[PDB]
Amino acid sequence: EIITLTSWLLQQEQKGIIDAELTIVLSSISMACKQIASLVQRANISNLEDQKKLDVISNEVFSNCLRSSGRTGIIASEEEDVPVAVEESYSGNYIVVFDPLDGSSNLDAAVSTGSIFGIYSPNDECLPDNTLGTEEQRCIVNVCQPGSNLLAAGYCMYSSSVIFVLTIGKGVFVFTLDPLYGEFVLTQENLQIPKSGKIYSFNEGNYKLWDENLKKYIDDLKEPGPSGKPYSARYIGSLVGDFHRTLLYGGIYGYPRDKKSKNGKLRLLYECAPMSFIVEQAGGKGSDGHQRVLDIQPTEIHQRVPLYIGSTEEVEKVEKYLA
Amino acid sequence: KRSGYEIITLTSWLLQQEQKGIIDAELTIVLSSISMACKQIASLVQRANISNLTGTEDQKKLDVISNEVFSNCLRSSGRTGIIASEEEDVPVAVEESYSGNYIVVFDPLDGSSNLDAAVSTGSIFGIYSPNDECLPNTLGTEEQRCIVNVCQPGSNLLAAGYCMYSSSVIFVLTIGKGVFVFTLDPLYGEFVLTQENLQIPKSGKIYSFNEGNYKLWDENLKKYIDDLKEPGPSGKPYSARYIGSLVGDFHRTLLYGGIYGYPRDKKSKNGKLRLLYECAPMSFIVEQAGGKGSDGHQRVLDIQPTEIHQRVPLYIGSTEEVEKVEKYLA
Amino acid sequence: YEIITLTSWLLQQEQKGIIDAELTIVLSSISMACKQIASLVQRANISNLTEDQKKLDVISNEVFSNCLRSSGRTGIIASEEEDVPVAVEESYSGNYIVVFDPLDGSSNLDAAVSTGSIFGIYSPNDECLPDFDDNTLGTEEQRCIVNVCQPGSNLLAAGYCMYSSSVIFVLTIGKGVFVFTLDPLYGEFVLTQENLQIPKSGKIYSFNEGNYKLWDENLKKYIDDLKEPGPSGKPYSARYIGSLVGDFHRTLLYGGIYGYPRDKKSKNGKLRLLYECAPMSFIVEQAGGKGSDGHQRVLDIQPTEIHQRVPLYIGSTEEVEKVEKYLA
Amino acid sequence: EIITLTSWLLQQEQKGIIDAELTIVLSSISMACKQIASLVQRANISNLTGEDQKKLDVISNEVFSNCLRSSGRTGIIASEEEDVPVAVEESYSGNYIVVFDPLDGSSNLDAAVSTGSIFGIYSPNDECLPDNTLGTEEQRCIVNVCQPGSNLLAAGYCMYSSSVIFVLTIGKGVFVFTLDPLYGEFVLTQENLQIPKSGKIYSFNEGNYKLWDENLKKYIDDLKEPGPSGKPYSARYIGSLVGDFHRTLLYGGIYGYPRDKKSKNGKLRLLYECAPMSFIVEQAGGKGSDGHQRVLDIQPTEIHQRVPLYIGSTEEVEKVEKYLA
Repeated sequence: EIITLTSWLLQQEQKGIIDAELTIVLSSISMACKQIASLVQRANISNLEDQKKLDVISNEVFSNCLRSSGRTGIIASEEEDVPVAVEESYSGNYIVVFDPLDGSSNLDAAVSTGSIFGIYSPNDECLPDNTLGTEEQRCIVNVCQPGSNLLAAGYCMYSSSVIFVLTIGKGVFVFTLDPLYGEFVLTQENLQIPKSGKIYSFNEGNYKLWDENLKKYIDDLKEPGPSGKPYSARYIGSLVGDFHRTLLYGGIYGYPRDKKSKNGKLRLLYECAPMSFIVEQAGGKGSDGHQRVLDIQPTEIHQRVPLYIGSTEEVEKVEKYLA
Repeated sequence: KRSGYEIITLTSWLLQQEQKGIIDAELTIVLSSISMACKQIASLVQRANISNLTGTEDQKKLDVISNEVFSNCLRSSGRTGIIASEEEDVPVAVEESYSGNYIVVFDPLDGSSNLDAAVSTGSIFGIYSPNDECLPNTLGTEEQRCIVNVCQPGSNLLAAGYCMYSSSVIFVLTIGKGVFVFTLDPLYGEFVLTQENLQIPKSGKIYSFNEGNYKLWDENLKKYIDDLKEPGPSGKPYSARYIGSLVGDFHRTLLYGGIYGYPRDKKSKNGKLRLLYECAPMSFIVEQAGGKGSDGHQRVLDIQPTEIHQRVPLYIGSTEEVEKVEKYLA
Repeated sequence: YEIITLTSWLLQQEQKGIIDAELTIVLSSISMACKQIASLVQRANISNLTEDQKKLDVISNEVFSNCLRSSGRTGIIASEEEDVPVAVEESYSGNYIVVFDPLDGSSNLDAAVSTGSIFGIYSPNDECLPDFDDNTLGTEEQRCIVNVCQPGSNLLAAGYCMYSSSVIFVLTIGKGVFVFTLDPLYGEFVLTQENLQIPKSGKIYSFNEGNYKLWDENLKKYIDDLKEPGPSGKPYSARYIGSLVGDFHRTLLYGGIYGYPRDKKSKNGKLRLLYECAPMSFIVEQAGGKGSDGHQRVLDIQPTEIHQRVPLYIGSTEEVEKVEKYLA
Repeated sequence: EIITLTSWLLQQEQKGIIDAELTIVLSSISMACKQIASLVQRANISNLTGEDQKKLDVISNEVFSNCLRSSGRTGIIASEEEDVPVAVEESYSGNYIVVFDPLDGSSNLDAAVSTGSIFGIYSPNDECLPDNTLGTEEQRCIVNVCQPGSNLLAAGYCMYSSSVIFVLTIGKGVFVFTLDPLYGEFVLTQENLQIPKSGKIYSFNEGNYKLWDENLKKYIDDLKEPGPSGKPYSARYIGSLVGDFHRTLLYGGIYGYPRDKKSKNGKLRLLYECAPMSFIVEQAGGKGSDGHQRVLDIQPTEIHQRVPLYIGSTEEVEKVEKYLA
C-alpha cells in the first residue's frame, strides 16, 4: 500500500501531532519543492546558466506557494551564500526558514542540489526590494532558536531521484517523488543512520589550510584496518547530496574551519541547524568539533560554524582529535 | 511566449547529420533507439525506491533490468547478448546489427554500488564497425573473445556517448566530429540539444580521485596529489570533488575542466575501470572535446584490448592536467 | 494566497469548522482516486494495444475502493442495464456514506472526448454494508443505501471530476461551488475559481435531438421555439457532447440548459435520480441555477427504487423555468 | 513504449517513403503539439496571473514557430474576424510549406472539453516568404502555391481532450498515435484506420435549423425517423471541429457545417480547415464534400475562402448529397 506525503500529513494532522496550519505549511513546502525540482531538471533548456539565478527563481516559487500562509522576506547574500527565504505566518505561530538551493556554485550543483528548511514557533513578529534589512534579520536570529523552538526540519534533494526528507520531531521520514504521477511517496519510515561508517566526506584540497589536529585525523583515515581497507572518500560538493549519502550509508561529512574561512563556511542557522536536527532524529550526531550544534544559540546576523556530521562513532572520533 | 528560440530535438538532430551524410540511416536508428533506452533507464533510476516497495545491492538488479530495456529497444536493429559481470562489475550488453554493420557495447549503469549511485549514475556506450560477426543470452568465452578482436577503440570506434542520470538527465554524444549535449525535457519526453561542440578547458584546478586509497598508491602518484594541495601564489590550492560515479565525475570534468583519476593501487594492480567498456568510449569523448585520456603513460586509445575484462588505470580530463600527471609518473 | 492546492483549501475549510477532519480525508482521498482515473482514461488506448468504457468503469471502482480504504469499506451496486456500476463507501465510523459514479457512461461514443466521475456525500442515520466481487451489494444492502441517502436532507457535499482537455475537480461542501484544475506537471489540484455562479440565462440548449420524434408534444414545441431567431436574429446554439459531466460542466460555466427527458422508449428518463441527478442538482443550486424534472425540484424527490430514473432539466435558472412553462 | 511516433517516423524515412527533411518537419510538429497539449491542460492555472481561447491561439503559434525554426521561417495569416490566426511555415530549402491551425476555434464555449491543432504540408512550386504577419501579397502567394488537389503531401491533427491523439496520414492510410502521459511519447495505437461506411450519428449545430435551405431541412427531419428498427439517428455535436471530426472518423456518421442565411458560404475555411480534414477522411475510406462536389477538387482563390462541409462515412455523405441535388 502506497502512502503519499499528503495522506501521511493528513494522518499526522488527524492524530493531532500537527495542527491544520502546520499541515498547510508542509504541504505548500512540498508543492514548492516539486516546482523547484522541475526548474533544476530543465535548467539547460530554460537558459537557451547560473546556479545563482536559479536560487532567485526558486525563492519566488517558494513565496507564491506559501503566500496563503504568510509573508515571505529575503535575506540577501552579499557573500557567495544562497539568498534565504524567510516566511512568517499571518497568524504568528510559525516562521519557515528556507534555503532554496544548497549553493551558488555551478560546479557544486553539477549532479545534485537541494532545498533546506526549518520551521520555528516564534515569540515575536519580524516581518513588516523583498529584501530584509539588518533589523529584520536581527529579529529572525533572536526568535529562531534551534535548541528550543525548532519544530520541524527537512530537505528536498534534487538528483537522480527527488527525495523529500522530513522530521516533525518524531523520527525521520523519506518520501520519493514518483515521476509517473507527480506525487511524493513514503518510501522509508524512521530512517536510522548507521552508528559507524568508513566513508569520509571533506574537500581534501584544503588540507594545507587545516589545523594540525585535523590533518592527523585525515591522515589516519587512510590507514588500512587489520582488514586492510582504509576509509573511502566521497565528496560531491553539494551539501544536501553529501548529507543525504551520509544519512543513508553512514560516515562523516565535514566542513572545517581553515586558514581562509576562520569560522567555517556553513551558516549556523540556515544550514547547520536543520541538518543537525535531522541527523539526531535519525540517530547520528552534528557537532562543531567540540560542541553539539543545537546547543549553540544563534547570536549574530551571519554566524558561521564548522560542521562535523554523521554516524555518532565517526563524529566522536573526530572530536577526540580536535580536543 | 517571448521573442523566439530554436529547440532541436535529438531526432531532428540525427536526421540533420544523416542528411549531411556524416552518418547512415541505420546508425540514425541505432543512436535513436539507444536514447530511448536511456529515457527508460532514467525513469527506472528515478523510481527505484518506489518500485522496490514491490517490483511492478539494488543497483545490481537495476543493472540487469536496464540491460533488458536496452535489448528490447534495439530489437529492430540487432540481437543483444550479455557479458556476465565478473566480480562486482556491471554486466555489459553487446548488441550486433542484423546487417553486421555495427556493434554497440553498452554499460547500463556506471557501478553496482549503492553508495556510489546515491546521487548520480549513467549509461556508457560505444558503437563499432566490426570486421567479423560474433553471434550472427549470456555471451560465452568464444563470443567474448570474438568481441575483443573485432572492437578496436583505436580504429573502428565510430561513435561514443553516455547518458547521465542526475538532477538532470543528459545525453552526451560524439559521432566523430565534436561533442554534443542533449538535455532530456521531462515535460515533453525528448532530449533537446542544449550544447554544441563542447570543449573541455585546457586546464582546471579540480582533481577527482578517491584519496582514501592514498596509502595504497605508488610514491610518484602520492607526490602529485600532495603538490595539488599546495596553495599557489594566489593562495588557492586545487579543489577536490569525487562523486564516486564515473559518469557524474566525468561529466563535471568535461564541463568545468580538471582531472579524474582511477589509478592502480596495491589491491587493484591494474586499476578498476575496464578498458573496452568504460575507458575507451570516455577517452574518445574527451579527445573530441579537446582533452586527454591516458593510462598514466600512454594514450588509452592506443592500447589494444586483448582480454575481455582487461582493466587499466585512467587519468582523464584537461590536457595540461593529464600531462602534468604523466610527468610525475614517468 | 496565490497557489492554493486542494489539500490546503480543504484544511482551511476544516480550520473554519465548515468540515471535519474525517471529511477532509474523505475528500482528499476522492480526489486522489480521480487523479488516478484521469491517467487511466488518458492512457486507455495504450493499455489495450499501445478499449471499452465498460471495463474502465470497473477498474475505476477498484481504484476508488483502494483510495478510500483508510476511511471505510466499499461495495458495488451492480448496474441494471447499460448503466455504470456505482461504488458505495461506508466510513468505518458510520458518519459518512460516499456514493461514487466512476465514469459518466458506458458508451465509447459518448466518451470520445470527455468523461467524468460524480460523487455525493451523505450523513447517514444507519449502517448498511457490513463486511466483505465481494463488492456487489445484495438487494438488502442496496435498499438500505437508497433509504439512508436522502438528497434533500442529508446530502452534505457533492462534486465531479471531469476528464477532458483539462482535468477539473468541481466541489461544493454546502457553501458555493469551487473549481480546482489538475496541474499535470505537479500532480496536484489547484484552486482556479471560487464561488462559481452559473449565468441566469444562456442561449445554449443541450439535448439529443435525434430523439425529437420520440418526445412529447409539449417538448417538441419548446425545442422548435429555441430555433426561432429573435429580434436579434440569433437563435439558440445547440451543443451536446453526450458526456453528462462534459455537457453539465459547459452548462455550469457558460450557462444555458441541458436536458435528458423522458421519451417513448425511456418512459422515465435515463439518468438515475440518486446516482446522477441528485449530486448535479445540488451543485447547480449551489451555483445559483436550477435542477428540475420538468415539473418539480429534483432534490425534493425521494429516491424510492434502487435504479429509479428521472427526466432532468438543469442549467441556468431562467432557462429551466422556460422549459417548465412549456411542460406545464 | 511499444512503437513510438519517433520510431515509426524513422522507419518511414528508412523505407524511403518520406525524406529526412520531411521527417524533421513531422517530428518538430509532434513536439509543438506536446507543448500545446500542455498549454491547453494548464490554461486555468496559467490564467491566474501566473481565460481566452484567443490568447492561447497566439501562444500556440509561437510554440509552433520555435519548434519549426530549424526547418524554416514562420509567418502568420491573421483574420481580424473570428478565425484563428494560421501559422505558415516555409522550409528554408523551399521544398515544403506547412499550414498550421494552432487550435480549432477561438470560442471558449466550443473549447470547453476539447480542441486540437490541424496541419497540411504542401510541396510548393514557388517561394512566398521574406510580429510575423504576412502582408496581402505573401498571403496571396501562399494561396496559389498550396493546392489541396495536387501538392498536399501530408495532413493531420492533434486532438487535445480526455486523450491527446495525433492523427497523421502521409499519403498511405491514416495512423493514430496516443500521447502516453506517463512517458511523454506518442505511441502508435492504430494503423490504417478506416472510418465505417455508414453510421447513424449526425453532427450538426441544429440550433441553426430555421436558417438552413429547404433541402437541408428535410434531410435533418428524415434522420429523426426511427426505421422499422425503431431507432432514429443519434445526434452529437461538441462544437469542436477536431473533436467532432475525430469521433466521426472513429465511429462513423456524418459531420456537417452547412451554409445558412448568415453564413452564405459556410463557416469553415477551405484551405486551413476543410482541405486537411478531407485528405484524412479520404485516406480513411470516407468522403469530404461541399454538399455537391469533392472538397479537394475545389481550388482556393481567396485568402479566407469558406465552404460548406459535409464529411464522414461515404454512405452518409452520399445520402446528404442526394437531398441537396
